[PDB]
Amino acid sequence: MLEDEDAWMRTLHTTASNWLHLIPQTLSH
Amino acid sequence: GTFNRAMLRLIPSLRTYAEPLTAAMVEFYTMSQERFTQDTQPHYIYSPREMTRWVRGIFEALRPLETLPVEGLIRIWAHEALRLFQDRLVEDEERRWTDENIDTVALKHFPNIDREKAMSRPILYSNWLSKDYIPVDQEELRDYVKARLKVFYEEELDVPLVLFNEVLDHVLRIDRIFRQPQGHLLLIGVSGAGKTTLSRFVAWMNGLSVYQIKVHRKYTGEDFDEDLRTVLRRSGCKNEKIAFIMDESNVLDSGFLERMNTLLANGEVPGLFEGDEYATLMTQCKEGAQKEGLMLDSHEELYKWFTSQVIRNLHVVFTMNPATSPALFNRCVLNWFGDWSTEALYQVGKEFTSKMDLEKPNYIVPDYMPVVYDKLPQPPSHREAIVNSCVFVHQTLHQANARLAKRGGRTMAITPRHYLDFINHYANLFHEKRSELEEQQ
Amino acid sequence: NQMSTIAGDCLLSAAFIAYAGYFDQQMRQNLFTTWSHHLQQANIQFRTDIARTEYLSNADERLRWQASSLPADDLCTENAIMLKRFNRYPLIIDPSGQATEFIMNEYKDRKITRTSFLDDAFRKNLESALRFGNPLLVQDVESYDPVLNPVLNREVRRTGGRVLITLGDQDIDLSPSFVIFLSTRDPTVEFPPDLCSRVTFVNFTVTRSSLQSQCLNEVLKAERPDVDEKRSDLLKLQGEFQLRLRQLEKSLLQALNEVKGRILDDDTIITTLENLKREAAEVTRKVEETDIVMQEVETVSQQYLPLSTACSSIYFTMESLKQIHFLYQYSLQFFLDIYHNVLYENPNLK
Amino acid sequence: QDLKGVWSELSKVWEQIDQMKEQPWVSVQPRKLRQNLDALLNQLKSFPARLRQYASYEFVQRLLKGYMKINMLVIELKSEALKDRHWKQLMKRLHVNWVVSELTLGQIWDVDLQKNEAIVKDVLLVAQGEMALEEFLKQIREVWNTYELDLVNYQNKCRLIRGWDDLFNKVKEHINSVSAMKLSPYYKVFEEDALSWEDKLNRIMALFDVWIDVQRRWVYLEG
Ligand SMILES: Nc1ncnc2c1ncn2[C@@H]1O[C@H](COP(=O)(O)OP(=O)(O)NP(=O)(O)O)[C@@H](O)[C@H]1O
Ligand SMILES: [Mg+2]
Repeated sequence: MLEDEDAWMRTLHTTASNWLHLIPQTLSH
Repeated sequence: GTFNRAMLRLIPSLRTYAEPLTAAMVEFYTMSQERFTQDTQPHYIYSPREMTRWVRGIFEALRPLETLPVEGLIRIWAHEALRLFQDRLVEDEERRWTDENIDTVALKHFPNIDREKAMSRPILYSNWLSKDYIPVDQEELRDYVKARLKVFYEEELDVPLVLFNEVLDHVLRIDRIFRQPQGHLLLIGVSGAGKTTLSRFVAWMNGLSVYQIKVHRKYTGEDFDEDLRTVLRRSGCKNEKIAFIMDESNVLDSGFLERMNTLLANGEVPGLFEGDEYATLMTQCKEGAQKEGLMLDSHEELYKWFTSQVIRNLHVVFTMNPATSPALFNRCVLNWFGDWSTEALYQVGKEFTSKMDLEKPNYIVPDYMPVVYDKLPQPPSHREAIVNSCVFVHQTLHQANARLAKRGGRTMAITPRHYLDFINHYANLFHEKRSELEEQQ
Repeated sequence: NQMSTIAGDCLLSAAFIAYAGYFDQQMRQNLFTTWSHHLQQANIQFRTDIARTEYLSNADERLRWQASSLPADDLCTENAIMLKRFNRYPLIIDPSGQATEFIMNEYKDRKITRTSFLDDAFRKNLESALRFGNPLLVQDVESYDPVLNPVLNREVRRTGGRVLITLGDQDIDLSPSFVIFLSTRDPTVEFPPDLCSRVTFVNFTVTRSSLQSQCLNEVLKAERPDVDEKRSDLLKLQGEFQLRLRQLEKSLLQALNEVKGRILDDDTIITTLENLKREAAEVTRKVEETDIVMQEVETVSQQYLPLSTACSSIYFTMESLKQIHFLYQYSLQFFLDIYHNVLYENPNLK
Repeated sequence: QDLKGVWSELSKVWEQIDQMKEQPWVSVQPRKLRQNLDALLNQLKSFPARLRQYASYEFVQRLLKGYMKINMLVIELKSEALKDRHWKQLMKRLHVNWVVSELTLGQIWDVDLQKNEAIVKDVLLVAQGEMALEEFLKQIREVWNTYELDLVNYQNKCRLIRGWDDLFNKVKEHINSVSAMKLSPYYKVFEEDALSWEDKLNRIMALFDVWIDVQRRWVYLEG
């Protein structure tokens, strides 16, 4: 990021969407 | 309904409209409370205090008048509804919804009524140009307030002011507040909009004495209590109208605000005057009552008269930007200062660039001119094109900040003060360059 | 013709002064290009090549700034212009402190006092500045004290014959010769819209584009001195050449005032006229060849553009290296020393 | 005819203007002056259009309009900052032989205030800065003439001095402010006075700089 500031937003959005997909939504007690 | 019957006991011709009017009031109030909630905007609070303010506004507008038709009562009902509900609204669609539903409620509860007389698009009330608080047209209000701004240029501040539609509407709102019983105002809006300027202008225009708190390094609550003692002594005992203006420079301390709320609600601060202070307050209250013509002797009745005088004399004007307790929001009448619209920017540009030459007789009007002010005269002149370009420059700063925020960068707010700075810079630079070239020639 | 052009020129220049100043160099250029495109679309006459630095300043003031500690960069010259023609008290956002030292040097003759918001004696000094009329430079504005709101907004009350401003609990007599310069060394700082309305921002932060332009200018100065001289001639043609031409015109008029016998004592006074004519021809030639030289300097600049982008990327990698380890603190001057070593004292270039 | 009538009305308006001008400068109230000028303007506008086309009427109307315009300079001139010295500066630079006691609004009106805006504004800025200095010196004199040392009984033996922090803060603030005055662009007339105060302030500081010390030691030593 700091090395080259301008692409990062779209990549972070895709990565976080994938992480939300993998991580289960809820954990039962 | 009990309150409306008591209010309409003044006019025997409107007694049969006591029951319907109340219903209309209630319905509209309920509607707004369902439509606008504190989740959208923190100041969207509604309570029976707004309904009491509605009844008080109609009562103050109906008290001096000998008789009214039903259309006049519905018109003042709509005026108070606009001043209490539409004023606080931030977005335009909410204001449009409120304006249409005022008509809807009025027609539903008041059938067989000439809505043209009971509802014109610029519902307007002021007693500046008459003796009573009667309806008045837009043009003469604009002329009168322009003349008073010309006066206000000499006395007090000398910086010029532009009277566009939003400014004049806010002036009328602040005047209405200054003529209400315990009418306290909260001007909430963007920085640089003109909240302090218009509050002080209306306070001077109505003769109110502007008093402002001067907080300092470790401001003591005892100092605030002393300031309140002075303000209430002048308002109640001396029968002096005071515009108690407060800004976020000192509003940020909620410890003083929560003590201010007592005066905002009841019109008195119990425990403020005690011991010797209470004795001097009673003495001066007795003197003032005798001067006005009341021989009230008991201390309780003197305190009641002092509270009534503070109710009818002291008005608090809070000024803030979009923390604050909802009780403070509900104690004050809410007014919203939005960022200046395209019409406001165009009017400010035309007024502030009027001394400039900005006139090319051989200006060829371009086909498909880029227009930002919709009501700009077609075909435009050179000066009109220049002011259009100025408005476009302000709008481009807004769009640039929006794009930078979308990309994720740090952005700063473009207030109307930036536009005033840009127009002042344009005037200075134009005059300087013209003078340089003229001396060269 | 300049009568025909001044309206648009001044509109653009005033917009640049009032609105730009927080944005980086490319963002200011984008705003200026948008405004120029709008003015062209509306047939509002303005010069196609507005040199903002030369339109809003003269050679004397620029030389005086260079005598002070103002770096000779386009961003710094524009920022100094904003610091000169300001209606609202400026907020300087330099990360290095060159701009603060420039401000101190400029107002040294006016007895400018440097204070900080963190200083406990700040308010007192401010009162003195308000009362005795002295320039004041207040640093560390990220901890801005709202008590300065009436001062920045110029809210004055003219009671009696004394002009007051409410500072704290005390009403200070505002003096006509008062000016305050807010300053900060933090580039990544957010200010409330209130302060944004009361001050004008003047950003000295070095970004990718600012350093890229600096490096391109230094490459042109080092390796293509002729193209650098021609570009400087383009910048000087926006009024400096005409300024010296009219100064020689004034000198010729003064010499022509004293004409009694000595006009034909040698009858060779025409030399001075010839001199002016010669320089006139010269500047006329520079007017006639302007487009060709613009094309030439743009092609030469495109030749060295990749090196400038490389320098900017290298420096910002160096700056970001501090995240890997705490010892990796490399200043901009360190990169500039590297870059001047590569340019001038490079034995490979011999 | 019409010309004779407009001459008569012009004479009446000139008499009203002269009555306005004869008002002495001491009693000139700028607000009432503006109100009466507006009344005269309304009187001028009440004339028929045929009489309004006359050149003399237009001249008098624009003269009254200029008087209304310089009315703002009238409020600014009728101030307490202007003193006598700044009036002497206007006296010198306007090259008019006025008498302050005999000064009337007519003499100032005859002088072109609109043409001399730069001179008047410069003199008024000087007056504002110097009045700021003068009122700060007034604050110093007031505070240091009404300021009393706070004394508290100490074990029924002596009345020691309490409030050292407040006194030292006041002294340091005033010393710093007088030093800043010494750097003011308007520090010409208030030089000597400031110097004297500086001396006094220093002495005060110096005295208490030892006094507290002695007190502290004495307290400790008696303990
Ligand atoms: N209608 C107007 N026409 C021209 N100038 C105006 C107008 N309204 C406000 N201003 C100018 O606005 C400037 C400062 O804004 P101000 O009236 O202090 O707004 P505010 O809402 O009090 N700002 P803040 O206290 O920061 O939220 C002054 O210099 C006024 O002259
Ligand atoms: Mg304000």
